[PDB]
Amino acid sequence: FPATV
Amino acid sequence: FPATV
Amino acid sequence: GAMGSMERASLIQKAKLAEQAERYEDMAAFMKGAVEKGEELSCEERNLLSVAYKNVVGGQRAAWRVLSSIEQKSNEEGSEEKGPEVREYREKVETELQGVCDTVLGLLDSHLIKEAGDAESRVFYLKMKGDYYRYLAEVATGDDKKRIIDSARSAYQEAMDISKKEMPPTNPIRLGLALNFSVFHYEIANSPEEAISLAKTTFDEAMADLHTLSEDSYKDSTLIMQLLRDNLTLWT
Amino acid sequence: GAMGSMERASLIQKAKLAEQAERYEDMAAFMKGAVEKGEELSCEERNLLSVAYKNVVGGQRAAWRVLSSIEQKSNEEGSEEKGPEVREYREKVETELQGVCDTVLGLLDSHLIKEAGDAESRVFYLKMKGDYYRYLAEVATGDDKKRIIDSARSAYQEAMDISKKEMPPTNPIRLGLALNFSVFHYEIANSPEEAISLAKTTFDEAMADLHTLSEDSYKDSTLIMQLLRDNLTLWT
Ligand SMILES: *CC(=O)Nc1ccc(-c2nc3ccccn3c2Nc2c(C)cccc2F)cc1
Ligand SMILES: *CC(=O)Nc1ccc(-c2nc3ccccn3c2Nc2c(C)cccc2F)cc1
Ligand SMILES: [Ca+2]
Ligand SMILES: [Ca+2]
Ligand SMILES: [Ca+2]
Ligand SMILES: [Ca+2]
Ligand SMILES: [Ca+2]
Ligand SMILES: [Ca+2]
Ligand SMILES: [Cl-]
Ligand SMILES: [Cl-]
Repeated sequence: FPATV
Repeated sequence: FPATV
Repeated sequence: GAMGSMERASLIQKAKLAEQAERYEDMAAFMKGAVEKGEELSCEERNLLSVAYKNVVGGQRAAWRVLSSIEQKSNEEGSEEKGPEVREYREKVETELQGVCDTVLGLLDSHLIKEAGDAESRVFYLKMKGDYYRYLAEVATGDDKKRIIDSARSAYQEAMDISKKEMPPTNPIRLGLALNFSVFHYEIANSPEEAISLAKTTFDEAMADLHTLSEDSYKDSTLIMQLLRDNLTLWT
Repeated sequence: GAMGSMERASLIQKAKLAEQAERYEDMAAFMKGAVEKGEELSCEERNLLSVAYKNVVGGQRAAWRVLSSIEQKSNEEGSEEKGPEVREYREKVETELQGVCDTVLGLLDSHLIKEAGDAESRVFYLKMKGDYYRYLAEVATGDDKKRIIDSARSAYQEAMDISKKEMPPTNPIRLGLALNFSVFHYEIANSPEEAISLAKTTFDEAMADLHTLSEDSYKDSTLIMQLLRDNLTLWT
């Protein structure tokens, strides 16, 4: 999965 | 801590 | 309100203890109680709220994905029928996840966003609104899926508009908002080109503003910039 | 019984799904429902029960230790008074932990142990009884602490007596029982010499019986033997 914050 | 199972 | 009898300051204190103990459900319950006191949240308190729910919903999303994959495999050709249990349990986890999202969206709507006038607070809360609608969108399969997606988009877009007008390109909230909106484009809106363009433009505009920063601000901003780069590497 | 309307086989199936999703609270609730159907548990089902509650209580114990350490530091000389909140929250976690232990002990008492006649099942359940009384002992500070410790000791001792008569020295349940009873001696009963003697004697008697085993049984037994060795290394 891609990075989120 | 020591090992337990 | 289960937390109605506890002092605001005690709820905050206990949220911090719960974080140290990795008790994120408790942390979220304490922060919900703190929000329901009706006062605005400080920067630190907003971050406690977000950390708590991020961790709770993050765990639910991971579990949902495991169960959805099992369910998908159960529906392939050649797979032996195992009854309604996989679907039922995936639905149970899904309903719990939706409940947490609805709780967060409820706090934002009653009344955090409407009382947030400073750019830093308003953008923070609007990013949260986009994020929790995005989580609803991840599991949506019915008549309202398009409307859920559009609710996420709308919240992110309002946050983006404010952030571009009111915050420098290296501001961590601005950067994190763009990171997540970029992921929305890629994973939810079927818009990989928009995702890539946003991540690139955000990275490059931040790069050009790093010279203005202290050592400590530089560290913060560059950490998030690396996440943009990581996504770009994944997608190209 | 919240799970009273669900089929036994569906509860088992869902416990296995919950394990895959790392949803240990759900796993424990499903297995509690399965026990309350009233039928005996198979080997695999006993292991589902134990895994679920081990993970739930393990998380509670870790959180309790974090909070207890903070509380201890708050009560040192020079520490600034921060009010009742640390104690209150440690007490909250402690009460939750005690509740889980009481739930497990209740399942064992109503009626898993009394219906367990084979050595493998009876020893398994008696080990659990010792373990959950040990967890109660870890947090006990009142009039009943001695009685809690003695309840753990008594359960472990009955399990040990059966295991020595009925199981080979390499049997994994026998080995794990001895590992945990040894820890009881060291950490709860203030008997480090007994702890060390038990771990050593258990290891050496298992070593001498390995020649009887298949490759797969050898792997299982040697894994647990290494835990005995690890504890011995920590303690000597
Ligand atoms: C007052 C306020 O909200 N400030 C703030 C500043 C920075 C962050 C932050 N910093 C990093 C560094 C690396 C990875 C993540 N983060 C975050 N997290 C974050 C959040 C929670 C929301 C929006 C952007 C963002 F970067 C948080 C809060
Ligand atoms: C039917 C039955 O209960 N069988 C069984 C056999 C082995 C284990 C086992 N094997 C290992 C290997 C490494 C570490 C731990 N374990 C365990 N766990 C365990 C348990 C849950 C209880 C008692 C002893 C023990 F080793 C479990 C169950
Ligand atoms: Ca007050
Ligand atoms: Ca659903
Ligand atoms: Ca305001
Ligand atoms: Ca039935
Ligand atoms: Ca207590
Ligand atoms: Ca029986
Ligand atoms: Cl279910
Ligand atoms: Cl509390």
